[PDB]
Amino acid sequence: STGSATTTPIDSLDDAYITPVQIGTPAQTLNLDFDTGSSDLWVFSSETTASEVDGQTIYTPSKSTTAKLLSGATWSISYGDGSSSSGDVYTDTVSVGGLTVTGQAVESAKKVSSSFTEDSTIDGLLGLAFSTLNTVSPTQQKTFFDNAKASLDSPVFTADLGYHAPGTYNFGFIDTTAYTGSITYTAVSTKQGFWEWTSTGYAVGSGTFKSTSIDGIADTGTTLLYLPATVVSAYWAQVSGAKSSSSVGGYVFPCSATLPSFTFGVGSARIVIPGDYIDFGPISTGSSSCFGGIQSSAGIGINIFGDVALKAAFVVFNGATTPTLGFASK
Ligand SMILES: NCc1ccc(C(F)(F)F)cc1
Repeated sequence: STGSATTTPIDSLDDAYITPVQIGTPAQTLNLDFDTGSSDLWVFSSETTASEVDGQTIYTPSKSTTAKLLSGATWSISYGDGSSSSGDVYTDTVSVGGLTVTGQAVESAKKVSSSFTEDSTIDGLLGLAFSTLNTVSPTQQKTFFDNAKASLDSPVFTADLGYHAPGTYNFGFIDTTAYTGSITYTAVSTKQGFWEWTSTGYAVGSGTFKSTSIDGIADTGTTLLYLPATVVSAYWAQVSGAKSSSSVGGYVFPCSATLPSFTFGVGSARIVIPGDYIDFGPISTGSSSCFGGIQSSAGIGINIFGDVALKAAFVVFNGATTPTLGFASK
């Protein structure tokens, strides 16, 4: 079997992407943020504290004939920004773009952090990292992808994120019309539960390629590109007037500047991020200072190839027994 679903940016900056997901019987459609950096499927629900819900569509297990309470199971997650949520667990039928999994763990939020409440367009997260990171206790649960793996034609999913435009998540097949050239595959380490890989180097604009190993994770759930301080300094040094700002929390640049492209290596292949993808607009309404899409990972502890990088490529998440990541130009 296969599935295919359109994913849509939530705002004009591509801060995140939402994908419609059908939960329950009859279907309740929620717009979820597909996150290859986490492994929980959690949703706003009828159980969420009413004061913490502002315009989200909620999952109502009592209206689903296939929902079953997973007795005694709880979950609690905290993300890399101090985002957190927690609650109890149901099992229910979950379908993505025609692909159906029965008995999927659906984690119902009783409390969510304020950053989720203020984001009316995201009804929950669908985690696509490895199941070892799932937070359900005492019995850890499988991700949607792990549950679907057996039924899939091929144990893969692909991410084709658009620049200021809709894109596609496909499950079980590789659309050979969606990319150009060849797909370059690279080894994945699962030791931390992430889609972790090693980039072979980088270039700034038309500069010479610097061969150097950058270990990082492919994370559709993170907006920006977070790289070591040395790399990020070399990039912003080519932008007249750019500086690292303590009060803003990262590199900013004059909105009038034109940004150079950024190239990262995948084996012997090169993926080019156009400079326009790195512009995240004014730091505040009316400001002439703009926020950069490439930032330092020094405070995070891990390098993150977020949406800024991934949307420049067609990306294959190969969940075979030896997992690999594939990158192609598009
Ligand atoms: N998109 C989920 C996510 C968020 C933050 C982190 C890290 F890097 F902070 F641990 C990993 C994964």
